[PDB]
Amino acid sequence: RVDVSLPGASLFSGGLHPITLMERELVEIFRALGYQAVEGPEVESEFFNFDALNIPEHHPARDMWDTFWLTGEGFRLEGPLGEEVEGRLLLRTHTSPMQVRYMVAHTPPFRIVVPGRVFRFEQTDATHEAVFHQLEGLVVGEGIAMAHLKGAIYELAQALFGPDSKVRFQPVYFPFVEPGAQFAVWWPEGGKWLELGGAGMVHPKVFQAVDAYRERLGLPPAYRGVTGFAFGLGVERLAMLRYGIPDIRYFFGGRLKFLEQFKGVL
Amino acid sequence: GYQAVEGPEVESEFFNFDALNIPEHHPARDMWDTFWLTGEGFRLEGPLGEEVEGRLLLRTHTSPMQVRYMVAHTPPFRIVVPGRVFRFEQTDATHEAVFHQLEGLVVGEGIAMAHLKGAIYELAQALFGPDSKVRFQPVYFPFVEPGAQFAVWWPEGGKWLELGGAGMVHPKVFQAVDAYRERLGLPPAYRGVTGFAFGLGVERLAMLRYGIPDIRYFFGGRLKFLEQFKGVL
Amino acid sequence: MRVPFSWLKAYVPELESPEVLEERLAGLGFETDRIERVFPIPRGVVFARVLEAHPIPGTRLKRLVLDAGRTVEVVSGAENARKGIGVALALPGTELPGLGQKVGERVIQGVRSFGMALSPRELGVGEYGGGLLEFPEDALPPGTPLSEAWPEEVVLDLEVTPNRPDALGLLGLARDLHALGYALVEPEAALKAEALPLPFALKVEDPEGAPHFTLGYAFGLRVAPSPLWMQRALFAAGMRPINNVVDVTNYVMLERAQPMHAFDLRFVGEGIAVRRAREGERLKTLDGVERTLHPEDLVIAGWRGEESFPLGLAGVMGGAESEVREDTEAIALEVACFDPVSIRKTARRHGLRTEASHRFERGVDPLGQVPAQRRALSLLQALAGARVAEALLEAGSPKPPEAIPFRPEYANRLLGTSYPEAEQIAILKRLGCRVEGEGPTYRVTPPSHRLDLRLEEDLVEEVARIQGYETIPLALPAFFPAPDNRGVEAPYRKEQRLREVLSGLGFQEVYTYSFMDPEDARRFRLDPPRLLLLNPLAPEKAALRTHLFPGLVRVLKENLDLDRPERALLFEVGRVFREREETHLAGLLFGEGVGLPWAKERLSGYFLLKGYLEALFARLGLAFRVEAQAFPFLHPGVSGRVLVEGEEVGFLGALHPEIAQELELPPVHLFELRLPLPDKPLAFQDPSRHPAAFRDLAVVVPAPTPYGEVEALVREAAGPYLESLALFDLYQGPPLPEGHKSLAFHLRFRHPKRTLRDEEVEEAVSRVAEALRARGFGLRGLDTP
Ligand SMILES: [Mg+2]
Repeated sequence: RVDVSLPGASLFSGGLHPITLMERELVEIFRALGYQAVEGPEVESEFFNFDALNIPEHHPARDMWDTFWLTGEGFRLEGPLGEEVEGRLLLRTHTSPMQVRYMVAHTPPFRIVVPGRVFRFEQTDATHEAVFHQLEGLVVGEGIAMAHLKGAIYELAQALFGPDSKVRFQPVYFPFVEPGAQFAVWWPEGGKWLELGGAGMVHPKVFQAVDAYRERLGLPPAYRGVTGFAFGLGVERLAMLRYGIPDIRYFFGGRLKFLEQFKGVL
Repeated sequence: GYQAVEGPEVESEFFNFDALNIPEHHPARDMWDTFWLTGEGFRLEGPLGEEVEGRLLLRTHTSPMQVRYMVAHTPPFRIVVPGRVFRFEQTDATHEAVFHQLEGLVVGEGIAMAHLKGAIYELAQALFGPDSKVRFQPVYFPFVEPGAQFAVWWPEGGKWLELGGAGMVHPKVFQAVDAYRERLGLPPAYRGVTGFAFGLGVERLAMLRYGIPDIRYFFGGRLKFLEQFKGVL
Repeated sequence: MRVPFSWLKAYVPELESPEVLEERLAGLGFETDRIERVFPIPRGVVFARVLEAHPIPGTRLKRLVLDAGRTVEVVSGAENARKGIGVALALPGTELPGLGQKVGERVIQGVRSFGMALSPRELGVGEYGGGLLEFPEDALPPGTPLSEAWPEEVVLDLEVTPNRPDALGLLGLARDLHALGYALVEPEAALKAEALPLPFALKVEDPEGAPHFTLGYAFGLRVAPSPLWMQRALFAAGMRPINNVVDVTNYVMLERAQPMHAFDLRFVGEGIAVRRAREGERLKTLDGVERTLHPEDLVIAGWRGEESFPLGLAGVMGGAESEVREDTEAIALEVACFDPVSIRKTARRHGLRTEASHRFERGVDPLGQVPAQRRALSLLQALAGARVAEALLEAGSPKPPEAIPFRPEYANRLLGTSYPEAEQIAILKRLGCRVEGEGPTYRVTPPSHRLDLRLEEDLVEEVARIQGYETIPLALPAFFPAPDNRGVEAPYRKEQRLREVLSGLGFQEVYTYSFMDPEDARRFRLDPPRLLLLNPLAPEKAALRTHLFPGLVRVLKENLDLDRPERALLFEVGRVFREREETHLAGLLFGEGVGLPWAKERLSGYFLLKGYLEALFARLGLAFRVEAQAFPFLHPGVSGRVLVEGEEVGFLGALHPEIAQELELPPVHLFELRLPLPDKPLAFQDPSRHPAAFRDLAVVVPAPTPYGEVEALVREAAGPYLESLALFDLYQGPPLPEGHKSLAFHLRFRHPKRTLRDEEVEEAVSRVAEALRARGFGLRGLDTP
């Protein structure tokens, strides 16, 4: 007789990292709102990471980001249009630079979301990492207003936490947006406001940088009569409170006993 | 912004014909070659899980699902319902009795034909590129007015492809929806709205996009045919 | 509908060309399937007058003496060659399109035939070949070439949708083109009537099936062949000319989508009676077929004293007896509106489809009757020199169309356009509507021939098609969806990931028809189908599938015969019908299996399929288990039920050998489940940072005892600190007490907050050992490092 309850041949079964699951969940949410996902380089130049985004040398703002500087000969960093871009190299402290790289190479209107790994020089603890992930969006076009920004984040809240979810915006400062704001979502099941990220209307000086640089490369300017908004958020923060991960250090810890738990999550 | 919802393959004449303004002994009924069904002890349930009574049939189009959706949800919304449909026909190299359609429906305050032309425009751009253009012409459907047929300029094939139909939902379709909602105790929701709908054949695209010569391959189940599409994502 | 170019051009005199006309019609909503060119008549074909026709003794042939400029003679066996008519003579040397051969002078029964008189078919102007073309004796000067009176024609084959029955008449199409800006030349009814009583009467016995009926009176008729212009027009229209009067009735029908019929008074009697047919009443319709009228067939009947006889099938076909022939001198002209439904049923019933029924089903201008009478009568007078009575007999009084409210603002609001008020109302007016009011909401009343214009939307489509759909701008909508539509796609998404996970593992997708052979319910041993078709494509497709697997199994065989696969692993997700319509998932494994190609050792069959399934289930993150149970279609020795998350959702096993044998298949393993599978949320369990404790143990169990039962026992007893439990060896033989087997297990105990004391593991492995023996099991080994 054949025992049907006997274990069958042991083929392997895979799984995806908590962060990939979460990242995927956020990209599809925005895809439904017409946003396309584009990625950028991890090793950036100070120009795209700081200068173009209105964050200059010896300025209080520069203190908000703890940069890892890089040294290395014979490394080719190439700009938006495949040109050799010259600057002091660094590991990106945010995904924002990619938004300048996109604008110089494309013409408005458009809506983009750029997920990515970012680095900050910090002491890694249960809620702090030096290597983590962010997701930033950018919508540029004639007539884009703050109302449209509040609308997008509203749709984000509704999608992550339900119809009974509500967003809240308050003023905050960022060198690359004005007005600027921080947004929080009412997580109804947790009965508390969660601070998710920042956002604001692209700063006049960011568009000038884009065009000025476009002109340098021979491209006609495209950001003269447009407005636009941008927001950015941390992925780990969501991933933790959504999957219930207590220690941010698990993400890069590579323990199979941790990762395997997320096999069932699609 | 469209969400995909599916519907049943075995339908009742009410949802498949009557609610969609296609009545008994009417020229329009001739456009669809229906497979009628007989069978005791089969439970067909309506939108709200109610036992729906009617003469059973295999759906001739996905449109009925659009009435089922409207009775159970309130506007505004945008939906796309892919599905298998049946028609009594003699199966040849370009004709099948069992095939698939995909229909959409957008309902809300202020939805106009311009928005319909815009959607199909976006469809053309996505399937065939920036150098793609759509064309609309008048045609008749009992469930839309204005009504139209649309074709896409397939630049690489250098010819206009007739893709499907579309139009603005007919006044009588909304009345059917509400009247039926009222019957089930739901308040009416389609009084001051407008809406557009379109529907298209999948096989037609699939063939001209993957280069499949015979529509009969689809249900032919030959491994030597299916395996060729392993690389397509 | 064949729309002959030169004919349509008689109403819309300014048409650019057929190519442009086709483009024009496309935008108005009518698509042409094709554009044919039609009357290529050779110069060798001339017009000849038949002076006399002499029969050739002992033959059925005749010697026609023709005035063809010069007097020639032609032999012919045509049933209608007779003196006093014009014929189309093909002079010797003429190459004919129709008969594809060359015409020559030839000897036929003692007479030398100079060419040959032609039939509609031989000339190539029509399919009919049972007789000579008959032209009026004086149509043309004997000898003058036909081409000169019969020029080529371009004919467009239009698709005319059900909503526009008025387009089943050339004037109807002409009025649309008129709205675009073309000039309309409407024909005038030049009548010279005379006041005198009608020699018959009308009695409409069913005003429900004949809401408007009218009869006209024409007498002093001289029936003859039609003028060449009317013959050319009819042939192009796809119709064959008969004679003077019958042709007028076909010409006016096409002209205005109003069928009409002339009855020879001789057969009418005292009058016409529109009534239903009486049981068993018969009628020999024009086609020659003697039919048997059904009590629901509307009939035009004539009566005499107290007798009522069927004269024709109302609005479908006329009787062959009263048909207008040569000796007919006075007729009664039928011109009416019948109920579509009635005509429809009768037409289907008798398997008839005529130009008349076709237009009556779609509908006819409820008030076009009278005008049609004047037109036909007028032509009869002109063509057959008829004397026409002034009065018409009319039954019925249809109410004119009702007014529709029109808001230009709303038109624009619905289209998303901004056509100015004035410009919109002028469209409506060009189309024939009467617009009342000053705005903003007008009272627009449609013409009687536009049966499709009833609602305001109908009117907005008119503004759109005349302005052009091209003029509607592009745009995208922006709105927040109403709350209940949120999350509405979770289901579709869940099933689509399932398919993706399946193809990822290695399963190949298959699509199979929803139909099932009823006999299969037998071959596979299943309950019979619940839904069967009343009109199946074929007997083997007469039912709706209750299971998925039968079909997979068939495509498997079909594959083996066509190509000889060494293996296959398929899967299908699809609807299944039984009590309720439900979605199923089913797969099948067959063939050699997995292993090194250049080696013989292979993984296959039941435990391989069960592997792909356990693998599949870990990915979906669900608990999967198989308990043995019998299934009619499965193999008794390899048959079990699938338990997902604790519930029975389907089976898994080897195909029953007998079914295998009957179908000539090798063994096959398969499974079938009912979707949607349970959904299990994420409960994160922070893993212990402390070392596990290992331990091995074997259980001696009587051979029949299921591995699953043992596993459950060891597990339930191992305690809250058991982390992993695995089977590494299955042995049964010496010196194991015969009829027994041993199950080797690797166990792992782990304490979350701290490391375990040996006494904890020990004491714990004792709870297992205890309950293990209390069930009657022995311990072949335990506490092995
Ligand atoms: Mg219409």
